[PDB]
Amino acid sequence: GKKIDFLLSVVGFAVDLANVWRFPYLCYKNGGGAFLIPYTLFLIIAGMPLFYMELALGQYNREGAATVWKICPFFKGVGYAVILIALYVGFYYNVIIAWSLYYLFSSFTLNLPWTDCGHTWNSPNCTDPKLLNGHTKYSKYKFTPAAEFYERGVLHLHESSGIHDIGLPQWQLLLCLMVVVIVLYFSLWKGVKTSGKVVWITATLPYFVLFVLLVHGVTLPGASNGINAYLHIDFYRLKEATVWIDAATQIFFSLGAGFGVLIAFASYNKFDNNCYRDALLTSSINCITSFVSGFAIFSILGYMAHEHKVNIEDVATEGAGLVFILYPEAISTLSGSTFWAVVFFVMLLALGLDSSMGGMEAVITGLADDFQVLKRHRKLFTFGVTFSTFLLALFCITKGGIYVLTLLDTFAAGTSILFAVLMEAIGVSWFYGVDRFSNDIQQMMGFRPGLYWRLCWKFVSPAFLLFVVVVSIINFKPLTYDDYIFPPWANWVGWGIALSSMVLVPIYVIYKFLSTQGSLWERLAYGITPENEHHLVAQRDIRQFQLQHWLAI
Ligand SMILES: C[C@H](NC(C)(C)C)C(=O)c1cccc(Cl)c1
Ligand SMILES: [Cl-]
Repeated sequence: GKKIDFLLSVVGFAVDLANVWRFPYLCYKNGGGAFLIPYTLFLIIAGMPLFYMELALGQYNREGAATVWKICPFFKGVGYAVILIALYVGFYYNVIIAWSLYYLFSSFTLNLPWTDCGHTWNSPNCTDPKLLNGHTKYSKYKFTPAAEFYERGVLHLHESSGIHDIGLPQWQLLLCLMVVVIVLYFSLWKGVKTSGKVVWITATLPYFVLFVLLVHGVTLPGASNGINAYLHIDFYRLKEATVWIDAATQIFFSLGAGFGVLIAFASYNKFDNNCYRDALLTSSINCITSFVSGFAIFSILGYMAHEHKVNIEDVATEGAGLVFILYPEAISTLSGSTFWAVVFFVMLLALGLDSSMGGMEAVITGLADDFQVLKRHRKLFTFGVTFSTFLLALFCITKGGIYVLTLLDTFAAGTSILFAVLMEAIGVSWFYGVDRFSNDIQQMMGFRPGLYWRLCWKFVSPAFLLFVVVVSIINFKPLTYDDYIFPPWANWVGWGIALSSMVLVPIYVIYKFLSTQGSLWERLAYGITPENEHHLVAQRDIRQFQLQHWLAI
Protein backbone atom coordinates (compact mmCIF):
# COMPACT_ATOMS: atom_id res chain seq x y z
CA GLY A 1 0.00 0.00 0.00
CA LYS A 2 3.06 2.24 -0.24
CA LYS A 3 2.06 3.28 -3.76
CA ILE A 4 -1.48 4.06 -2.56
CA ASP A 5 -0.32 6.84 -0.22
CA PHE A 6 1.84 8.33 -2.97
CA LEU A 7 -0.94 8.20 -5.56
CA LEU A 8 -3.42 9.78 -3.14
CA SER A 9 -0.98 12.60 -2.37
CA VAL A 10 -0.32 13.34 -6.04
CA VAL A 11 -3.98 13.24 -7.11
CA GLY A 12 -4.95 15.47 -4.19
CA PHE A 13 -2.26 18.03 -4.95
CA ALA A 14 -2.83 17.89 -8.72
CA VAL A 15 -6.39 19.28 -8.49
CA ASP A 16 -7.09 22.69 -6.98
CA LEU A 17 -9.81 25.30 -6.98
CA ALA A 18 -7.59 26.96 -9.59
CA ASN A 19 -8.03 24.16 -12.14
CA VAL A 20 -11.79 24.06 -11.49
CA TRP A 21 -12.67 27.78 -11.28
CA ARG A 22 -9.89 29.97 -12.73
CA PHE A 23 -8.82 27.82 -15.68
CA PRO A 24 -12.32 27.73 -17.27
CA TYR A 25 -12.70 31.49 -17.70
CA LEU A 26 -9.06 32.10 -18.61
CA CYS A 27 -9.34 29.42 -21.30
CA TYR A 28 -12.65 30.82 -22.56
CA LYS A 29 -11.34 34.40 -22.56
CA ASN A 30 -8.13 33.42 -24.39
CA GLY A 31 -9.40 31.54 -27.44
CA GLY A 32 -9.65 28.01 -26.09
CA GLY A 33 -6.46 26.23 -27.16
CA ALA A 34 -4.43 29.21 -28.17
CA PHE A 35 -4.28 29.31 -24.36
CA LEU A 36 -3.34 25.63 -24.08
CA ILE A 37 -0.33 25.86 -26.42
CA PRO A 38 1.35 28.52 -24.23
CA TYR A 39 -0.01 26.70 -21.19
CA THR A 40 1.71 23.43 -22.08
CA LEU A 41 4.92 25.16 -23.18
CA PHE A 42 5.24 27.11 -19.94
CA LEU A 43 4.07 24.14 -17.87
CA ILE A 44 6.96 22.01 -19.03
CA ILE A 45 9.68 24.60 -19.35
CA ALA A 46 9.14 26.67 -16.19
CA GLY A 47 6.52 24.95 -14.05
CA MET A 48 8.08 21.51 -13.90
CA PRO A 49 11.60 22.67 -12.93
CA LEU A 50 10.31 25.28 -10.47
CA PHE A 51 7.89 22.86 -8.81
CA TYR A 52 10.75 20.38 -8.47
CA MET A 53 13.07 23.08 -7.08
CA GLU A 54 10.55 24.27 -4.49
CA LEU A 55 9.86 20.71 -3.33
CA ALA A 56 13.58 19.94 -3.05
CA LEU A 57 14.27 23.18 -1.16
CA GLY A 58 11.49 22.54 1.34
CA GLN A 59 12.54 18.92 1.82
CA TYR A 60 16.26 19.52 2.29
CA ASN A 61 16.20 22.72 4.35
CA ARG A 62 13.32 21.74 6.68
CA GLU A 63 12.18 25.37 6.75
CA GLY A 64 9.17 27.40 5.66
CA ALA A 65 8.91 29.93 2.87
CA ALA A 66 10.67 32.72 4.77
CA THR A 67 13.26 30.85 6.84
CA VAL A 68 14.45 28.60 3.99
CA TRP A 69 16.61 31.53 2.85
CA LYS A 70 19.30 30.85 5.44
CA ILE A 71 21.16 29.42 2.44
CA CYS A 72 21.25 32.96 0.98
CA PRO A 73 20.25 35.58 3.58
CA PHE A 74 19.56 38.30 1.00
CA PHE A 75 16.41 36.51 -0.27
CA LYS A 76 14.47 36.40 2.98
CA GLY A 77 12.83 39.38 1.30
CA VAL A 78 11.66 37.07 -1.49
CA GLY A 79 10.34 34.73 1.18
CA TYR A 80 8.38 37.57 2.76
CA ALA A 81 7.11 38.60 -0.68
CA VAL A 82 5.70 35.15 -1.39
CA ILE A 83 4.13 35.07 2.08
CA LEU A 84 2.47 38.43 1.39
CA ILE A 85 1.24 37.21 -2.00
CA ALA A 86 -0.30 34.17 -0.32
CA LEU A 87 -1.95 36.46 2.23
CA TYR A 88 -3.36 38.68 -0.53
CA VAL A 89 -4.72 35.72 -2.50
CA GLY A 90 -6.52 34.59 0.65
CA PHE A 91 -9.00 37.48 0.67
CA TYR A 92 -11.10 36.42 -2.34
CA TYR A 93 -10.57 32.65 -2.26
CA ASN A 94 -12.79 32.59 0.82
CA VAL A 95 -15.31 34.75 -1.06
CA ILE A 96 -15.41 32.16 -3.84
CA ILE A 97 -15.91 29.45 -1.21
CA ALA A 98 -18.75 31.53 0.26
CA TRP A 99 -20.35 31.65 -3.19
CA SER A 100 -20.02 27.86 -3.39
CA LEU A 101 -21.64 27.48 0.03
CA TYR A 102 -24.51 29.77 -0.99
CA TYR A 103 -25.10 27.74 -4.14
CA LEU A 104 -25.06 24.50 -2.13
CA PHE A 105 -27.60 25.96 0.29
CA SER A 106 -29.79 27.05 -2.63
CA SER A 107 -29.50 23.59 -4.23
CA PHE A 108 -31.62 21.86 -1.55
CA THR A 109 -34.89 22.13 -3.44
CA LEU A 110 -36.89 20.39 -6.16
CA ASN A 111 -36.98 23.57 -8.30
CA LEU A 112 -33.50 25.00 -8.74
CA PRO A 113 -33.53 28.83 -8.77
CA TRP A 114 -31.37 29.03 -11.91
CA THR A 115 -33.65 27.01 -14.21
CA ASP A 116 -36.00 29.86 -15.14
CA CYS A 117 -36.83 33.44 -14.20
CA GLY A 118 -39.96 34.77 -12.55
CA HIS A 119 -38.50 35.19 -9.07
CA THR A 120 -38.02 38.41 -7.11
CA TRP A 121 -34.44 38.81 -8.37
CA ASN A 122 -35.34 38.52 -12.07
CA SER A 123 -35.32 41.67 -14.19
CA PRO A 124 -37.98 42.48 -16.81
CA ASN A 125 -35.40 41.77 -19.54
CA CYS A 126 -34.97 38.06 -18.72
CA THR A 127 -35.33 35.66 -21.64
CA ASP A 128 -36.28 32.04 -20.93
CA PRO A 129 -35.50 29.59 -23.77
CA LYS A 130 -38.29 27.26 -22.62
CA LEU A 131 -40.97 29.91 -21.97
CA LEU A 132 -40.32 31.73 -25.27
CA ASN A 133 -39.12 31.09 -28.81
CA GLY A 134 -35.59 31.93 -27.68
CA HIS A 135 -29.27 41.70 -28.61
CA THR A 136 -26.52 44.32 -28.33
CA LYS A 137 -24.65 42.20 -30.95
CA TYR A 138 -21.41 42.35 -28.91
CA SER A 139 -22.44 42.10 -25.24
CA LYS A 140 -21.97 39.18 -22.84
CA TYR A 141 -25.76 38.58 -22.77
CA LYS A 142 -26.45 38.62 -18.98
CA PHE A 143 -30.20 38.00 -19.52
CA THR A 144 -30.20 34.23 -19.05
CA PRO A 145 -31.89 32.76 -15.95
CA ALA A 146 -28.56 31.40 -14.69
CA ALA A 147 -26.68 34.67 -15.19
CA GLU A 148 -29.66 36.57 -13.78
CA PHE A 149 -29.57 34.42 -10.65
CA TYR A 150 -25.80 34.69 -10.23
CA GLU A 151 -25.69 38.46 -10.71
CA ARG A 152 -28.87 39.45 -8.86
CA GLY A 153 -29.88 36.88 -6.23
CA VAL A 154 -26.33 35.99 -5.18
CA LEU A 155 -24.04 38.97 -5.79
CA HIS A 156 -26.81 41.60 -5.87
CA LEU A 157 -24.53 43.31 -8.39
CA HIS A 158 -27.48 45.25 -9.81
CA GLU A 159 -27.37 47.58 -6.77
CA SER A 160 -23.84 48.87 -7.54
CA SER A 161 -22.80 51.37 -10.21
CA GLY A 162 -19.11 50.43 -10.12
CA ILE A 163 -16.11 49.97 -7.88
CA HIS A 164 -16.77 53.46 -6.49
CA ASP A 165 -20.19 52.41 -5.13
CA ILE A 166 -19.49 49.00 -3.62
CA GLY A 167 -22.07 49.57 -0.89
CA LEU A 168 -22.61 47.48 2.25
CA PRO A 169 -21.82 43.77 2.74
CA GLN A 170 -24.56 41.35 1.78
CA TRP A 171 -26.02 39.74 4.90
CA GLN A 172 -26.24 36.32 3.20
CA LEU A 173 -22.71 36.07 1.85
CA LEU A 174 -21.86 37.50 5.28
CA LEU A 175 -23.15 34.37 7.02
CA CYS A 176 -21.59 32.13 4.37
CA LEU A 177 -18.18 33.77 4.84
CA MET A 178 -18.51 33.55 8.62
CA VAL A 179 -19.19 29.81 8.36
CA VAL A 180 -16.26 29.33 5.98
CA VAL A 181 -13.91 31.30 8.24
CA ILE A 182 -14.97 29.38 11.36
CA VAL A 183 -14.46 26.06 9.57
CA LEU A 184 -11.00 27.09 8.36
CA TYR A 185 -9.91 28.28 11.80
CA PHE A 186 -11.14 25.12 13.51
CA SER A 187 -9.39 23.01 10.86
CA LEU A 188 -6.09 24.91 11.28
CA TRP A 189 -5.96 25.72 15.01
CA LYS A 190 -4.49 22.40 16.23
CA GLY A 191 -1.67 21.66 13.80
CA VAL A 192 -0.51 21.08 10.26
CA LYS A 193 -1.73 17.48 10.29
CA THR A 194 -4.94 17.05 8.30
CA SER A 195 -4.12 14.19 5.91
CA GLY A 196 -4.80 10.46 5.82
CA LYS A 197 -8.50 10.61 6.72
CA VAL A 198 -11.43 12.42 5.06
CA VAL A 199 -9.10 13.84 2.38
CA TRP A 200 -9.95 10.64 0.50
CA ILE A 201 -13.21 12.13 -0.80
CA THR A 202 -11.85 15.65 -1.39
CA ALA A 203 -9.51 14.27 -4.09
CA THR A 204 -11.59 11.59 -5.85
CA LEU A 205 -14.74 13.70 -6.21
CA PRO A 206 -13.28 16.30 -8.63
CA TYR A 207 -12.31 13.56 -11.09
CA PHE A 208 -15.74 11.92 -10.90
CA VAL A 209 -17.36 15.31 -11.52
CA LEU A 210 -15.10 16.00 -14.50
CA PHE A 211 -15.73 12.52 -15.92
CA VAL A 212 -19.52 12.78 -15.70
CA LEU A 213 -19.31 16.29 -17.16
CA LEU A 214 -17.40 14.95 -20.17
CA VAL A 215 -19.63 11.95 -20.83
CA HIS A 216 -22.82 14.00 -20.55
CA GLY A 217 -21.73 17.20 -22.30
CA VAL A 218 -20.31 15.31 -25.28
CA THR A 219 -23.91 14.31 -26.08
CA LEU A 220 -25.60 17.71 -26.30
CA PRO A 221 -27.33 19.50 -29.20
CA GLY A 222 -24.59 22.13 -29.55
CA ALA A 223 -21.50 20.54 -27.99
CA SER A 224 -20.08 19.74 -31.44
CA ASN A 225 -19.65 23.42 -32.31
CA GLY A 226 -18.13 24.11 -28.89
CA ILE A 227 -15.58 21.34 -29.42
CA ASN A 228 -14.82 22.61 -32.93
CA ALA A 229 -14.19 26.11 -31.57
CA TYR A 230 -12.06 24.56 -28.82
CA LEU A 231 -9.86 22.70 -31.32
CA HIS A 232 -9.31 25.75 -33.57
CA ILE A 233 -6.07 27.67 -32.97
CA ASP A 234 -5.89 31.40 -33.77
CA PHE A 235 -2.21 32.33 -33.91
CA TYR A 236 -3.02 36.03 -34.26
CA ARG A 237 -4.24 35.50 -30.69
CA LEU A 238 -0.85 33.97 -29.82
CA LYS A 239 0.82 37.15 -31.13
CA GLU A 240 -0.55 39.39 -28.33
CA ALA A 241 1.21 38.29 -25.06
CA THR A 242 -2.04 38.49 -23.07
CA VAL A 243 -2.50 34.75 -23.53
CA TRP A 244 1.13 34.13 -22.54
CA ILE A 245 0.84 36.23 -19.37
CA ASP A 246 -2.42 34.50 -18.46
CA ALA A 247 -0.89 31.07 -19.06
CA ALA A 248 2.11 31.81 -16.85
CA THR A 249 -0.01 33.21 -14.02
CA GLN A 250 -2.52 30.34 -14.18
CA ILE A 251 0.34 27.83 -14.19
CA PHE A 252 1.89 29.28 -11.05
CA PHE A 253 -1.62 29.35 -9.56
CA SER A 254 -2.51 25.72 -10.26
CA LEU A 255 0.89 24.19 -9.50
CA GLY A 256 1.20 26.16 -6.25
CA ALA A 257 4.64 27.60 -6.99
CA GLY A 258 5.30 31.16 -5.88
CA PHE A 259 2.97 31.07 -2.85
CA GLY A 260 5.36 29.42 -0.38
CA VAL A 261 2.96 26.48 0.01
CA LEU A 262 5.21 23.85 -1.57
CA ILE A 263 8.21 24.71 0.61
CA ALA A 264 6.16 24.56 3.81
CA PHE A 265 4.47 21.31 2.77
CA ALA A 266 7.78 19.67 1.83
CA SER A 267 9.42 20.79 5.08
CA TYR A 268 7.44 17.97 6.73
CA ASN A 269 8.28 15.36 4.08
CA LYS A 270 10.59 12.45 4.82
CA PHE A 271 14.23 13.26 4.09
CA ASP A 272 14.42 10.48 1.47
CA ASN A 273 11.11 11.24 -0.27
CA ASN A 274 11.25 11.38 -4.07
CA CYS A 275 10.56 14.91 -5.30
CA TYR A 276 11.27 13.96 -8.92
CA ARG A 277 8.38 11.49 -9.06
CA ASP A 278 6.16 14.01 -7.27
CA ALA A 279 6.92 16.68 -9.86
CA LEU A 280 6.48 14.38 -12.86
CA LEU A 281 3.19 12.86 -11.71
CA THR A 282 1.70 16.15 -10.53
CA SER A 283 2.59 17.98 -13.74
CA SER A 284 1.28 15.19 -15.99
CA ILE A 285 -2.00 14.90 -14.08
CA ASN A 286 -2.36 18.69 -14.05
CA CYS A 287 -1.91 18.92 -17.83
CA ILE A 288 -4.38 16.11 -18.53
CA THR A 289 -6.93 17.56 -16.10
CA SER A 290 -6.60 21.01 -17.66
CA PHE A 291 -7.16 19.62 -21.15
CA VAL A 292 -10.22 17.65 -20.02
CA SER A 293 -11.64 20.64 -18.13
CA GLY A 294 -11.26 22.86 -21.18
CA PHE A 295 -12.97 20.25 -23.34
CA ALA A 296 -15.94 19.94 -20.97
CA ILE A 297 -16.29 23.70 -20.47
CA PHE A 298 -16.28 24.41 -24.19
CA SER A 299 -18.80 21.64 -24.84
CA ILE A 300 -21.12 23.14 -22.22
CA LEU A 301 -20.87 26.68 -23.56
CA GLY A 302 -21.35 25.47 -27.13
CA TYR A 303 -24.54 23.82 -25.92
CA MET A 304 -25.56 27.15 -24.39
CA ALA A 305 -24.79 29.01 -27.62
CA HIS A 306 -27.07 26.59 -29.44
CA GLU A 307 -29.77 26.93 -26.77
CA HIS A 308 -29.82 30.74 -26.53
CA LYS A 309 -29.35 31.32 -30.29
CA VAL A 310 -26.33 33.48 -29.44
CA ASN A 311 -22.78 33.38 -30.79
CA ILE A 312 -20.38 31.23 -28.78
CA GLU A 313 -18.25 34.23 -27.79
CA ASP A 314 -21.19 36.02 -26.12
CA VAL A 315 -22.95 33.25 -24.17
CA ALA A 316 -21.20 33.69 -20.81
CA THR A 317 -19.08 36.16 -18.88
CA GLU A 318 -15.31 36.15 -19.31
CA GLY A 319 -14.48 36.77 -15.64
CA ALA A 320 -14.96 35.11 -12.27
CA GLY A 321 -18.36 33.43 -12.17
CA LEU A 322 -18.08 31.60 -15.48
CA VAL A 323 -18.13 28.28 -13.62
CA PHE A 324 -21.09 29.44 -11.53
CA ILE A 325 -22.95 30.24 -14.76
CA LEU A 326 -21.83 27.05 -16.53
CA TYR A 327 -22.17 24.22 -14.03
CA PRO A 328 -25.77 25.13 -13.05
CA GLU A 329 -26.69 25.23 -16.75
CA ALA A 330 -25.26 21.75 -17.35
CA ILE A 331 -26.83 20.43 -14.14
CA SER A 332 -30.28 21.66 -15.18
CA THR A 333 -30.01 19.30 -18.18
CA LEU A 334 -29.13 16.23 -16.07
CA SER A 335 -31.73 13.82 -14.78
CA GLY A 336 -32.28 14.33 -11.07
CA SER A 337 -30.69 17.76 -11.23
CA THR A 338 -30.98 18.27 -7.46
CA PHE A 339 -28.66 15.37 -6.61
CA TRP A 340 -26.08 16.49 -9.17
CA ALA A 341 -26.24 20.10 -7.95
CA VAL A 342 -25.68 18.94 -4.37
CA VAL A 343 -22.75 16.74 -5.40
CA PHE A 344 -21.12 19.40 -7.59
CA PHE A 345 -21.31 22.15 -4.98
CA VAL A 346 -20.18 19.82 -2.19
CA MET A 347 -17.17 19.04 -4.38
CA LEU A 348 -16.56 22.76 -4.87
CA LEU A 349 -16.78 23.35 -1.12
CA ALA A 350 -14.32 20.54 -0.38
CA LEU A 351 -11.84 21.73 -3.01
CA GLY A 352 -12.05 25.35 -1.89
CA LEU A 353 -11.62 24.46 1.78
CA ASP A 354 -8.59 22.31 0.94
CA SER A 355 -6.98 25.09 -1.10
CA SER A 356 -7.71 27.79 1.50
CA MET A 357 -6.34 25.55 4.25
CA GLY A 358 -3.19 24.98 2.21
CA GLY A 359 -2.62 28.68 1.65
CA MET A 360 -3.37 29.67 5.24
CA GLU A 361 -1.07 26.92 6.54
CA ALA A 362 1.66 28.13 4.19
CA VAL A 363 1.37 31.66 5.58
CA ILE A 364 1.23 30.45 9.19
CA THR A 365 4.23 28.14 8.84
CA GLY A 366 6.24 30.81 7.04
CA LEU A 367 5.60 33.38 9.76
CA ALA A 368 5.96 30.88 12.62
CA ASP A 369 9.32 29.43 11.62
CA ASP A 370 10.63 33.01 11.65
CA PHE A 371 9.35 33.89 15.15
CA GLN A 372 9.24 31.39 18.01
CA VAL A 373 6.60 33.38 19.92
CA LEU A 374 4.01 32.68 17.23
CA LYS A 375 5.10 29.03 17.15
CA ARG A 376 4.36 28.74 20.88
CA HIS A 377 0.90 30.32 20.37
CA ARG A 378 -0.47 28.69 17.22
CA LYS A 379 -4.05 29.26 18.39
CA LEU A 380 -3.82 33.03 18.84
CA PHE A 381 -1.73 33.50 15.70
CA THR A 382 -4.18 31.46 13.63
CA PHE A 383 -7.09 33.44 15.08
CA GLY A 384 -5.41 36.73 14.19
CA VAL A 385 -4.56 35.69 10.64
CA THR A 386 -8.05 34.29 10.08
CA PHE A 387 -9.71 37.43 11.47
CA SER A 388 -7.61 39.69 9.23
CA THR A 389 -8.51 37.52 6.23
CA PHE A 390 -12.17 37.65 7.27
CA LEU A 391 -12.18 41.45 7.33
CA LEU A 392 -10.31 41.84 4.04
CA ALA A 393 -12.78 39.38 2.48
CA LEU A 394 -15.68 41.30 4.00
CA PHE A 395 -14.33 44.05 1.79
CA CYS A 396 -15.06 41.76 -1.20
CA ILE A 397 -18.65 40.65 -0.44
CA THR A 398 -20.30 44.05 -0.92
CA LYS A 399 -22.80 44.83 -3.67
CA GLY A 400 -19.95 45.87 -5.95
CA GLY A 401 -17.72 43.19 -4.48
CA ILE A 402 -17.19 41.49 -7.84
CA TYR A 403 -15.20 44.53 -8.98
CA VAL A 404 -12.91 44.33 -5.95
CA LEU A 405 -12.58 40.57 -6.45
CA THR A 406 -11.60 41.12 -10.09
CA LEU A 407 -9.04 43.76 -9.12
CA LEU A 408 -7.51 41.40 -6.57
CA ASP A 409 -7.60 38.35 -8.85
CA THR A 410 -5.77 40.43 -11.46
CA PHE A 411 -3.16 42.23 -9.33
CA ALA A 412 -2.52 40.24 -6.13
CA ALA A 413 -0.53 37.46 -7.83
CA GLY A 414 0.31 38.48 -11.38
CA THR A 415 3.54 40.22 -12.20
CA SER A 416 4.12 40.04 -8.43
CA ILE A 417 4.09 36.23 -8.32
CA LEU A 418 6.07 36.05 -11.56
CA PHE A 419 8.73 38.34 -10.07
CA ALA A 420 8.79 36.38 -6.80
CA VAL A 421 9.32 33.07 -8.62
CA LEU A 422 11.97 34.64 -10.86
CA MET A 423 13.82 35.94 -7.80
CA GLU A 424 13.59 32.54 -6.09
CA ALA A 425 15.04 30.80 -9.15
CA ILE A 426 17.78 33.39 -9.63
CA GLY A 427 18.74 33.35 -5.96
CA VAL A 428 18.95 29.59 -5.65
CA SER A 429 20.49 28.71 -9.01
CA TRP A 430 23.04 31.50 -9.31
CA PHE A 431 23.98 32.57 -5.78
CA TYR A 432 23.51 29.38 -3.76
CA GLY A 433 24.75 27.22 -6.63
CA VAL A 434 23.11 24.75 -8.99
CA ASP A 435 25.99 22.39 -8.20
CA ARG A 436 25.26 22.68 -4.48
CA PHE A 437 21.53 22.18 -5.10
CA SER A 438 22.26 19.05 -7.15
CA ASN A 439 24.56 17.75 -4.42
CA ASP A 440 21.80 18.29 -1.85
CA ILE A 441 19.26 16.47 -4.04
CA GLN A 442 21.74 13.61 -4.45
CA GLN A 443 22.25 13.42 -0.68
CA MET A 444 18.48 13.35 -0.17
CA MET A 445 17.17 11.06 -2.91
CA GLY A 446 20.37 9.29 -4.03
CA PHE A 447 20.56 10.43 -7.67
CA ARG A 448 21.91 13.66 -9.14
CA PRO A 449 19.44 15.68 -11.25
CA GLY A 450 19.92 15.42 -14.99
CA LEU A 451 21.27 18.09 -17.30
CA TYR A 452 17.78 19.18 -18.38
CA TRP A 453 16.81 20.10 -14.82
CA ARG A 454 20.02 22.04 -14.18
CA LEU A 455 19.74 23.96 -17.45
CA CYS A 456 16.09 24.81 -16.79
CA TRP A 457 16.90 25.96 -13.26
CA LYS A 458 19.88 28.09 -14.23
CA PHE A 459 19.24 29.59 -17.68
CA VAL A 460 15.92 28.77 -19.34
CA SER A 461 13.37 29.30 -16.57
CA PRO A 462 14.82 32.65 -15.38
CA ALA A 463 15.02 33.85 -19.00
CA PHE A 464 11.37 33.18 -19.85
CA LEU A 465 10.27 34.39 -16.42
CA LEU A 466 12.09 37.69 -16.97
CA PHE A 467 10.66 38.01 -20.47
CA VAL A 468 7.11 37.53 -19.19
CA VAL A 469 7.66 39.91 -16.27
CA VAL A 470 8.90 42.60 -18.66
CA VAL A 471 6.10 42.01 -21.16
CA SER A 472 3.40 42.15 -18.48
CA ILE A 473 4.63 45.66 -17.57
CA ILE A 474 5.39 47.20 -20.97
CA ASN A 475 2.12 45.73 -22.34
CA PHE A 476 -0.51 46.34 -19.66
CA LYS A 477 -4.20 46.40 -20.55
CA PRO A 478 -6.38 48.59 -18.29
CA LEU A 479 -8.60 46.54 -16.02
CA THR A 480 -12.16 45.77 -17.12
CA TYR A 481 -15.06 43.54 -16.09
CA ASP A 482 -17.02 42.47 -19.17
CA ASP A 483 -18.58 45.76 -20.33
CA TYR A 484 -17.43 47.81 -17.31
CA ILE A 485 -14.24 49.87 -17.61
CA PHE A 486 -12.51 50.47 -14.29
CA PRO A 487 -11.51 54.07 -13.47
CA PRO A 488 -7.78 54.87 -13.72
CA TRP A 489 -7.37 55.08 -9.94
CA ALA A 490 -8.46 51.44 -9.80
CA ASN A 491 -5.48 50.60 -12.01
CA TRP A 492 -3.24 52.70 -9.77
CA VAL A 493 -4.50 50.84 -6.69
CA GLY A 494 -3.93 47.49 -8.37
CA TRP A 495 -0.38 48.40 -9.33
CA GLY A 496 0.22 49.60 -5.78
CA ILE A 497 -1.03 46.25 -4.51
CA ALA A 498 1.38 44.43 -6.82
CA LEU A 499 4.29 46.67 -5.80
CA SER A 500 3.53 46.21 -2.09
CA SER A 501 4.78 42.62 -2.44
CA MET A 502 7.23 43.22 -5.30
CA VAL A 503 9.27 45.79 -3.35
CA LEU A 504 9.97 43.69 -0.25
CA VAL A 505 12.99 42.14 -2.00
CA PRO A 506 15.13 45.27 -2.56
CA ILE A 507 13.99 46.73 0.76
CA TYR A 508 15.17 43.65 2.64
CA VAL A 509 18.42 43.55 0.65
CA ILE A 510 19.12 47.15 1.68
CA TYR A 511 18.18 46.42 5.30
CA LYS A 512 20.45 43.37 5.44
CA PHE A 513 23.34 45.30 3.88
CA LEU A 514 23.04 48.20 6.34
CA SER A 515 22.52 46.00 9.40
CA THR A 516 25.59 43.82 8.85
CA GLN A 517 28.90 45.02 10.28
CA GLY A 518 32.13 45.24 8.30
CA SER A 519 33.39 46.61 5.01
CA LEU A 520 31.60 46.33 1.67
CA TRP A 521 33.22 43.04 0.69
CA GLU A 522 32.71 41.54 4.16
CA ARG A 523 29.06 42.65 4.15
CA LEU A 524 28.54 41.01 0.76
CA ALA A 525 30.25 37.84 1.97
CA TYR A 526 27.95 37.59 4.98
CA GLY A 527 25.00 38.39 2.71
CA ILE A 528 25.56 35.67 0.10
CA THR A 529 27.09 32.94 2.27
CA PRO A 530 24.88 30.40 4.09
CA GLU A 531 24.33 31.12 7.77
CA ASN A 532 25.90 27.84 8.91
CA GLU A 533 29.10 28.65 6.96
CA HIS A 534 29.70 32.17 8.32
CA HIS A 535 32.92 30.92 9.94
CA LEU A 536 34.56 30.76 6.50
CA VAL A 537 34.06 34.50 5.90
CA ALA A 538 36.79 35.35 8.41
CA GLN A 539 39.07 33.00 6.45
CA ARG A 540 38.46 34.82 3.14
CA ASP A 541 37.24 31.66 1.37
CA ILE A 542 34.07 32.64 -0.51
CA ARG A 543 33.03 30.48 -3.44
CA GLN A 544 30.90 33.23 -5.00
CA PHE A 545 34.07 35.33 -5.39
CA GLN A 546 35.48 32.81 -7.90
CA LEU A 547 34.69 32.45 -11.59
CA GLN A 548 34.38 28.67 -11.26
CA HIS A 549 31.18 29.02 -9.22
CA TRP A 550 29.58 31.33 -11.79
CA LEU A 551 30.70 29.25 -14.81
CA ALA A 552 29.39 25.96 -13.38
CA ILE A 553 26.22 24.18 -14.50
C1 LIG B 1 -2.61 27.91 -5.23
C2 LIG B 1 -2.91 27.62 -3.76
N1 LIG B 1 -3.10 26.17 -3.57
C3 LIG B 1 -1.96 25.23 -3.75
C4 LIG B 1 -0.65 25.87 -3.31
C5 LIG B 1 -1.84 24.78 -5.21
C6 LIG B 1 -2.24 24.01 -2.88
C7 LIG B 1 -4.17 28.37 -3.32
O1 LIG B 1 -5.25 28.08 -3.81
C8 LIG B 1 -4.04 29.46 -2.33
C9 LIG B 1 -2.89 30.24 -2.24
C10 LIG B 1 -2.80 31.26 -1.32
C11 LIG B 1 -3.85 31.53 -0.47
C12 LIG B 1 -5.00 30.77 -0.56
CL1 LIG B 1 -6.33 31.12 0.50
C13 LIG B 1 -5.11 29.75 -1.49
CL1 LIG C 1 -4.55 24.81 -14.40
